[PDB]
Amino acid sequence: FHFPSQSVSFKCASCSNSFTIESTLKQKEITIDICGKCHPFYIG
Amino acid sequence: VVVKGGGFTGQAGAIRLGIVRALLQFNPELKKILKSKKLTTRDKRVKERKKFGLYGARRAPQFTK
Amino acid sequence: NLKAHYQKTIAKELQKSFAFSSIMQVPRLEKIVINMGVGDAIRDSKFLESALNELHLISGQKPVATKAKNAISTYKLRAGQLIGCKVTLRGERMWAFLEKLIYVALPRVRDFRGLSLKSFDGRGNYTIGIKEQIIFPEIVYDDIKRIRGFDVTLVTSTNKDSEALALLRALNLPL
Amino acid sequence: LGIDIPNQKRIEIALTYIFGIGLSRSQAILKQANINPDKRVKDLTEEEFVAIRNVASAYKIEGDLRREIALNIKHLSEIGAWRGLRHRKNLPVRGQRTRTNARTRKGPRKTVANKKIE
Amino acid sequence: RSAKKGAFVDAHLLKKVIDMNKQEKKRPIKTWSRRSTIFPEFVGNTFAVHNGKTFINVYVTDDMVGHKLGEFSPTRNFKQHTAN
RNA sequence: CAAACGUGCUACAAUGGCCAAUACAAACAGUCGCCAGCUUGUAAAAGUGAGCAAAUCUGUAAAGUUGGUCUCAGUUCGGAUUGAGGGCUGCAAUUCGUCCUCAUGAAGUCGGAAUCACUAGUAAUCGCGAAUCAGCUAUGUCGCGGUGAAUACGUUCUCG
Repeated sequence: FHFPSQSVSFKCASCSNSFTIESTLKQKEITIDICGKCHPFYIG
Repeated sequence: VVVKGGGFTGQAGAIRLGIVRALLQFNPELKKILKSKKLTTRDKRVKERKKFGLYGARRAPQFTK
Repeated sequence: NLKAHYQKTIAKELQKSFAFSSIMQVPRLEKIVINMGVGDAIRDSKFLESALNELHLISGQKPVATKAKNAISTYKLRAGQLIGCKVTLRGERMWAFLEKLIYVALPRVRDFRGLSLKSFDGRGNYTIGIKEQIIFPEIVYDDIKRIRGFDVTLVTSTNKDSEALALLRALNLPL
Repeated sequence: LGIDIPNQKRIEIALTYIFGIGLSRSQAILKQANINPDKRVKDLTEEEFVAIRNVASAYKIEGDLRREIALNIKHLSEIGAWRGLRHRKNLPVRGQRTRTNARTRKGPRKTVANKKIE
Repeated sequence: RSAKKGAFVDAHLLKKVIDMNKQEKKRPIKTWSRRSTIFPEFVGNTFAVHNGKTFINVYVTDDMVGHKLGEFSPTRNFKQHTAN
C-alpha cells in the first residue's frame, strides 16, 4: 500500500513566485525561510 | 536623629546609645531598668588592627608540612 | 508538474543547441534512486523506522531495505541483516522529488556553497550528497542514532557529460 | 541561519545560540529588527524573519567567519613568523605562563615521572 | 597606524632601504633590528637578523607587511623532550 | 617545557546573573599628580578647560535596598586558550604591557586518601586606599572601613 501525497500550496514565503509542489497532505500552506528564486547564492 | 559616617547597623547602634543616654538624663529612675535588662553602653566592639604577614585579623595563610 | 513545462520549452531549445534535428535524441530523465547506506544499525538502534517513515512520507511508495552483498569480518555482518533503503522514482515523482530538493532543500541548508566539478560516472550521472537530516519540509522529530545524509543520484540517457551538464543547467541546479 | 531555534525563551536569548553572535551584537541586531521583545516570545510572524536575514547578511554569518579565520590562521602559519610556528605545535601564542600551566591545549591530563633521588 | 607612535619604527634602517631601492635590488644587504616594522618597500632583500648566536639570514615573503621584523626571527630552540 | 609539588584569585549559580534607580565609610595620596565639569568617543580613552602646595578641591563606595528578569540545562553560572579592529603608556609593545569592542563559551556539579586559619566585627567576607612606575593579568604586598556569624563538655586518646 502507498500513502497518498498531494499538492501543497507554495506561492509567497520570501519572494512572490514559486511552483506548486506536492508534500505531506496533513497540512497546507506552510512557510519556509528562503526558496530558490530569492536565494542570494543562487544569483549574484 | 542625625548621624555622620558608618554603616546602617553602626548608625543604628549610635542612635541606640543616643536614645538611651537622652532617656537616662531625662529621668534618673530609667537607670534602674538599664541595669535590669543589662542592655547598656558600648561593648567596645570595633574592628581590630590587622597585622603584617596576616591576610586578615586572625588569619595565617596556611602551614605546610 | 514540470513535465508539461519540460515539453513546453526545454526540449526545443535542447534540440536547437546541439545540431541533431531530433526531438528525442536530447538527454532525458529516467529514474532517481534513494539509498540510505545504513552502517550504524549493528546493535539495538532505531533500526531505520525513523528513516523508513521519513522516506515514505517524502515519497509515498514503500521503501525497501537491502542486505549485505558479502560478509564483512569487522562487524557481525554475514550476508543478511537488511540495511539502508531502495527507492526508485519515475512518473510524476521525478518532478515531485526534483522541485522539492532544488527549491526546498538546497536553500534550506545551514550553509551551502555548491560543488560541481566531477560527480559523474564518465557517462553523465550526477550524485548529490545530502548533509543534514532536516532538508525536507516534513520530518519526524525522532532522532536517528547518527545524523546523516541521503544517497541520491540523477541518471541520464546519453553517455556523455557535456549534454547532461547542459540539461542540468537548463534545470538550474547550482554549480 | 534560519534554523529552528529552541522555543520557550525570550528573543534576546533566542538570538544567542546562533554561532558568531553573542549577547551585545544580538541586542543591536534585535533593536535593528525592532521586534519589541517581550517575555518568552519566539514566533509571531515572518516579516520579522526577512529583516533578520537581511541584517544578518549585512554582517558576516558563522560560515564565512569560519572560512576567513581559517584562511587567516593558514596565512600566518604558512609564512615566517613565530605565531604560525607556535600554532603549528599546539601551544598558546599571545603570551602566557608556559612553565607548568597551559593545559587547555596541552592534552587533557597526561604526566611522566621525573628523575628519582635518594 | 594611530599617528601617535602606536606603530612606531626607528626609521633609521629605512635609509639603507632607500639606498638599495635604486641600485637594481642586489640581494646582499646587512640589516638586523628587532625594533623595525616592515613595509612593502622592504620585500625583495635579505635580513641578517640577530637571534642571539649569529646573524641568521631570512627573506620576508611578499604576502604581508603588517607585523614586525623581530617577530619573524626565531630564537628559542625546540624542546626535544627528554623524559628522564 | 613532556611534568609535580605548592601559595592564591576566580568558577561549579537561582544564599545568583542581567536590566535600571537607589543609599550607607574611613584612612591615606595628590602640582607636568588628583583631574571637576563639558565636546565627545559604543566605551576604552582622547580633547577642552576650573579647582586643589590641599579638614575648601579631586579621588565617583561595594555588598545593601525597589521593580522586573531568567525556573534547574553542564545553561543565560563560569570563563581561558583562540581572530580581527582600535586605545594608553613609554624613543620601544614578537618574545615581553595592559584596556576596550565584537566574537571564543570549552572543561567544570562541590573535588580521593590527608590537611590549614581562627573564641566576635573573629573567621566568612565587600568594595576601596597606598610604597611601585610612564605603563604593567601583582588574581600581589601594608591597611581602611561596610554586613555579619557558629561553637567552646573535658583533656583518655592526637600533636607540640
